[PDB]
Amino acid sequence: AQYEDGKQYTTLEKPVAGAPQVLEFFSFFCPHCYQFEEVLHISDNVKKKLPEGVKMTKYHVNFMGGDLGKDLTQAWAVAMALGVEDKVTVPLFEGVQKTQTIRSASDIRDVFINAGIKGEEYDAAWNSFVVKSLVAQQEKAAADVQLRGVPAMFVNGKYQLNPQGMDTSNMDVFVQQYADTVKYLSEK
Repeated sequence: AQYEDGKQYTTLEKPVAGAPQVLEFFSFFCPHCYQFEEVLHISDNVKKKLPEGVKMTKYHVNFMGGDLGKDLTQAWAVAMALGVEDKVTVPLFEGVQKTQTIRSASDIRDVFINAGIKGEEYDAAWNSFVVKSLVAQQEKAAADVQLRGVPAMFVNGKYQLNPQGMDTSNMDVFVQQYADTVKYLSEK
C-alpha cells in the first residue's frame, strides 16, 4: 500500500475501548515534544486536517522529570480545567527546557500567574478534586496504552503514529505527512 502498518503507524495488539478519538501524550521534559510544539506545531496542523466531529485530546505524563514531572501533570490538569492550555504551554516548555527557571511547583505556579490566572484561582484549582480526576484520567489513558515514550499519538485506541518511518529532511513535509497519516487512520 502507501500506508502500511509498521511504517507510518503501528497497531496496538490490545486495542483500547472508549478511547479518545485523537489522543496525544507529551512531557514538558521531552525534547522532541518541545520541537513538536514550538517548531512543528503538530497538534495544530493535525486539528486542521481532522474531519468534522473529531475531538482532540492532549495529556501530560509522569515518567519524566521525577517529582517535578508529576507536578507538571497536575498543573496540566489545572490548565485543562481552567481552559488556559494555550497560554501556558509555551512558557512551561521554555521554563523547563530553554531558560531552566522551573525547578519547583512554585515556579510552575509563577508561569500561570504571569499568564494572568489569579493565585487564588490557580491554588483553588490545584487543590480541587475535579483536578484530581483530571490527573487520574491522564494517568489512566497512559496506562491503557503501554505508554513509555513521548511524544506519542493514538487514534481511536487502535493505531499509534510512528514518526520514525517518515522523512525529516523537510520539516514542513514531515508535518503534512504526519497529519495526513492521522487523517487516514481517523477514517479507517
